[PDB]
Amino acid sequence: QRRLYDQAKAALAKGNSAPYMASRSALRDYPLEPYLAYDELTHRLKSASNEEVERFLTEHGDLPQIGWLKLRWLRLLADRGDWKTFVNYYDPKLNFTELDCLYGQYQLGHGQKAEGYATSERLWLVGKSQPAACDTLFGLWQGEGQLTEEKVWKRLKLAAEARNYSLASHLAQRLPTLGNQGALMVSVAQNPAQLSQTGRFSQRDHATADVVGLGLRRLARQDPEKALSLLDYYSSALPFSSDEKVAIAREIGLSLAKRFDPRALPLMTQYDPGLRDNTVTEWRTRLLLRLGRWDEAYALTRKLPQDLAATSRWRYWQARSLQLAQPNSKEPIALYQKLAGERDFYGFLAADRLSVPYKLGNRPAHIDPRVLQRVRNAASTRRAMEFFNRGEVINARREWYHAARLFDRDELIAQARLAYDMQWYFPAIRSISQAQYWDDLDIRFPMAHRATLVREAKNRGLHSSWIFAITRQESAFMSDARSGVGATGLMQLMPGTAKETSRKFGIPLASTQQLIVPDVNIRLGAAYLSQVHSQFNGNRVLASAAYNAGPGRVRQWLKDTRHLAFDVWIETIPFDETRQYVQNVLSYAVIYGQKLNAPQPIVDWHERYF
Ligand SMILES: *C(=O)[C@@H](C)O[C@@H]1[C@@H](NC(C)=O)[C@@H]2OC[C@@H](O2)[C@H]1O[C@@H]1O[C@H](CO)[C@@H](O)[C@H](O)[C@H]1NC(C)=O
Repeated sequence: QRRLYDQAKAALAKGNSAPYMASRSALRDYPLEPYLAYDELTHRLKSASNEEVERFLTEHGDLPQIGWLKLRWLRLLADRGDWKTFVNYYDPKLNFTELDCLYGQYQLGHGQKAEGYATSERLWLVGKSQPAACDTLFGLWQGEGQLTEEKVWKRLKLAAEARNYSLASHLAQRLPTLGNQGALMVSVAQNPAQLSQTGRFSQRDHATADVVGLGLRRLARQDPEKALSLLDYYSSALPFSSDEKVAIAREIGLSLAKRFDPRALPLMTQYDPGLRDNTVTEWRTRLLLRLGRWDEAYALTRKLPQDLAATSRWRYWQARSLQLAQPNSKEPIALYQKLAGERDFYGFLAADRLSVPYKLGNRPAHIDPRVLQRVRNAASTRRAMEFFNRGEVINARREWYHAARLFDRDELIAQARLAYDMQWYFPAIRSISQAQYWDDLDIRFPMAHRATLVREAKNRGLHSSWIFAITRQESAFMSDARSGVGATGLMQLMPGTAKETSRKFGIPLASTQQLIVPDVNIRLGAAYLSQVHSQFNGNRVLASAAYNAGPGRVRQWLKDTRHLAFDVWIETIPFDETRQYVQNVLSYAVIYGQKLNAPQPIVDWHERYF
């Protein structure tokens, strides 16, 4: 019928369970009933019998919030001494470090000393403060002779690496012999530039060596040139392990290569000649590309490990560095041909270099109504559906995403399809991407808000495919989206950005989250996108980067370029986050170009050189 399950929820949270227990034998086949049962038990969890709690975990263990129940209950079991029941339910894959520490205490008092020592050390060697449960465990562990000075040192190092200096200080204060070097590590980690005083860091011991290494690795981010000099001084003076040298050379090398300093190359080739560190390898090739050394880059692309050599990235650059190295050769044509015909950034680049059409290849998946039944029938789906029908979208979403953690490949797809058909564009993308079914472009590149995005595109003189693409990358059409920093809406405008474009364009001010309304957000984001578009001479490559990383950062990455090819520039963007953002947005815009019947090449003629 029309179940007023809200009475029970209104009574229970917060108050009493009288209407719930009246109704419990009425809402048998209501999908949300177990949320009521969950709260009724949770309010009285501290007096509930093991049996009743175990029964609830057996029969409703698929609920999203079951993890919070298991944590609250396992904590009580341990705090009462009921270790046999604790151990029967302790799951390490809940990733509650509080529980992991209790399990360690279990192990040390039930004859698993080797295992409890291993558990203890695993939780010791982190650079952050652990829960109170772990104090007890570190107590026992220390108590049994295990917390040696090396292990205190190793944790000091992690804590200082993590910038937890209060913890680092307390750990230096617990070193029987190395408290001098320990305070130095905290000092140097706070201000690694003191390493320039080479006479204060002269003592030939592992400890001082380790202090110096941490400092150089830190210094590398801010001032790699300075780090390199001091490395040049200290490498003949202190007894660095070869592991420590390699970790120092890595941070200095990468930080030098990110600012296009060819001093990186020799350093990178000595300390990782086998190409074992993928991040070093990619950045050596990147640097050779930025410096115009095509021969060396081609050579390098031929040695890549099989995981990098197989990416569309290094297949493209092998072909391109070759074509740039030997412009009269016919071998890049056949490498490009293998690669055009894929639907990704580098596939399109390859297509572009052969000047053949991009291959989209839209094929909706092939799911039998058999597999579709399982997922529409699933209790988790039924709950999500009933949650969605009432406005409870956070709950619906929480259901949908928790279901997917166990779903196989075929179901995930069926899941995706179901979400699509409800205008639940973001969940459908999440589902299908998790299935790794990339060829369903109907689902992965939806056309929400089509009339508004195209109107606002044409008023600002922007290609509409570009405004879809920015949108798609920014929020995947989750229209009420809010980021880890406060950017709101479809185009993820910050609140200062929105009021500053409103002013500039005489568009009406938005209440700082009236940005949630599509038609208001798209109007401001389009205007603002046109502002960065015109600020970089209509270049979408540069403007896309600006939108993600700010105009100042992009202007640093453009000096001193002269006649720098767009693909090299994209590839040598220092930040992984924005390299990918740019490649995505460009790629998406191509795809939206075909769906809007407004064809859009991966880059325009005027974008190919800056
Ligand atoms: C999924 O593939 C990831 C990498 O993409 C994110 C994702 N949200 C989170 C929290 O991971 C979701 O998919 C569409 C976007 O929402 C995407 O987030 C956006 O990431 C860019 C940087 O690449 C930020 O400028 C956006 O603010 C961020 N948006 C949100 C709502 O988190």
